[PDB]
Amino acid sequence: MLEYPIGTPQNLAGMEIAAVYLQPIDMEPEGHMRKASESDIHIEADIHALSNNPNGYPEGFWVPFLFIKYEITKVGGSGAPITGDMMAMVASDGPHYGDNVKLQGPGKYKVKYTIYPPNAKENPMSPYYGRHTDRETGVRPWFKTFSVEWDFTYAGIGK
Amino acid sequence: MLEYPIGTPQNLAGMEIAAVYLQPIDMEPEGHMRKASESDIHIEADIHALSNNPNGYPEGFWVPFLFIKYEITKVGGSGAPITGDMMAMVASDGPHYGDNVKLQGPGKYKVKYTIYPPNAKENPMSPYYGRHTDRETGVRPWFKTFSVEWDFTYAGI
Ligand code: NA
Ligand code: NA
Ligand code: NI
Repeated sequence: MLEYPIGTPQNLAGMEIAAVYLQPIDMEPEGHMRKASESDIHIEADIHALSNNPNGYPEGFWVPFLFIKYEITKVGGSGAPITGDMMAMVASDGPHYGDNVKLQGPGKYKVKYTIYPPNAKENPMSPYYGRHTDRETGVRPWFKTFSVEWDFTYAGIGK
Repeated sequence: MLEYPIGTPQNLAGMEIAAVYLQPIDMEPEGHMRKASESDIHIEADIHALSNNPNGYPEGFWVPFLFIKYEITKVGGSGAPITGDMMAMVASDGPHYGDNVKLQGPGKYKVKYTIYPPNAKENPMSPYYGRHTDRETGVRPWFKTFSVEWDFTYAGI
């Protein structure tokens, strides 16, 4: 099956941030993702460490415990922006942040991700992840919440 | 970076499970780890995917969202077992599960880890992680909770 790129990856705070979409998926636990039959796509945020990542991740590692909010808007057209929170999950090609999304038909869409670090008050995983701070094994502070945007042309499941 | 081994790694459920320890650490958020000055070691569970991991992890990837309990027993042995829950955290060499621990002096110890998958009701990370189940991108079910044990000799510091 086809995985569609959403623009080109952007590099910030020692991380590569990429956006992709595919057909809606099914996930355990059930009842968290919007039903696949009631969705158009499964949108994903692919976040991996660059070389010399300041938070201690080896190059290519998945960056875990982040919280991602998205806003998808049909470019210059009728309809409200489509918003939601991604969920961390694993697939046959590894761990991703993603969500099943219902769109507003074929056309151009803006896609914006707002990426929250593990220590952000909005991130629900903040009580469950730490960062070493001692001189010997410590790392630099977490990045501050930031956004990245792209656009893509949605045509459906016409493959 | 210098760490000390606790026995040798064990391969189970498509994962390499290793136990290591180093000097006590400091962590953000503060006040969660036992104070470094009140600890002897920082104990770690190093868990990485093997080749053909059944849950979709590429070989060498850190296995995230696990919940790990530990029990450390001094072989003879007048003290109570040392117990705790590890916390996931990142250090200059990458992410680990770890905890600051106060031991019961030099000697031989048994170390047992109980590893909970990310869908276990006992695991507080379970509400935050999922697994694709569709034919095209899906993975095999999570492993069942299991334990691993090692012996090691502690001499300080
Ligand atoms: Na496009
Ligand atoms: Na703090
Ligand atoms: Ni996904």
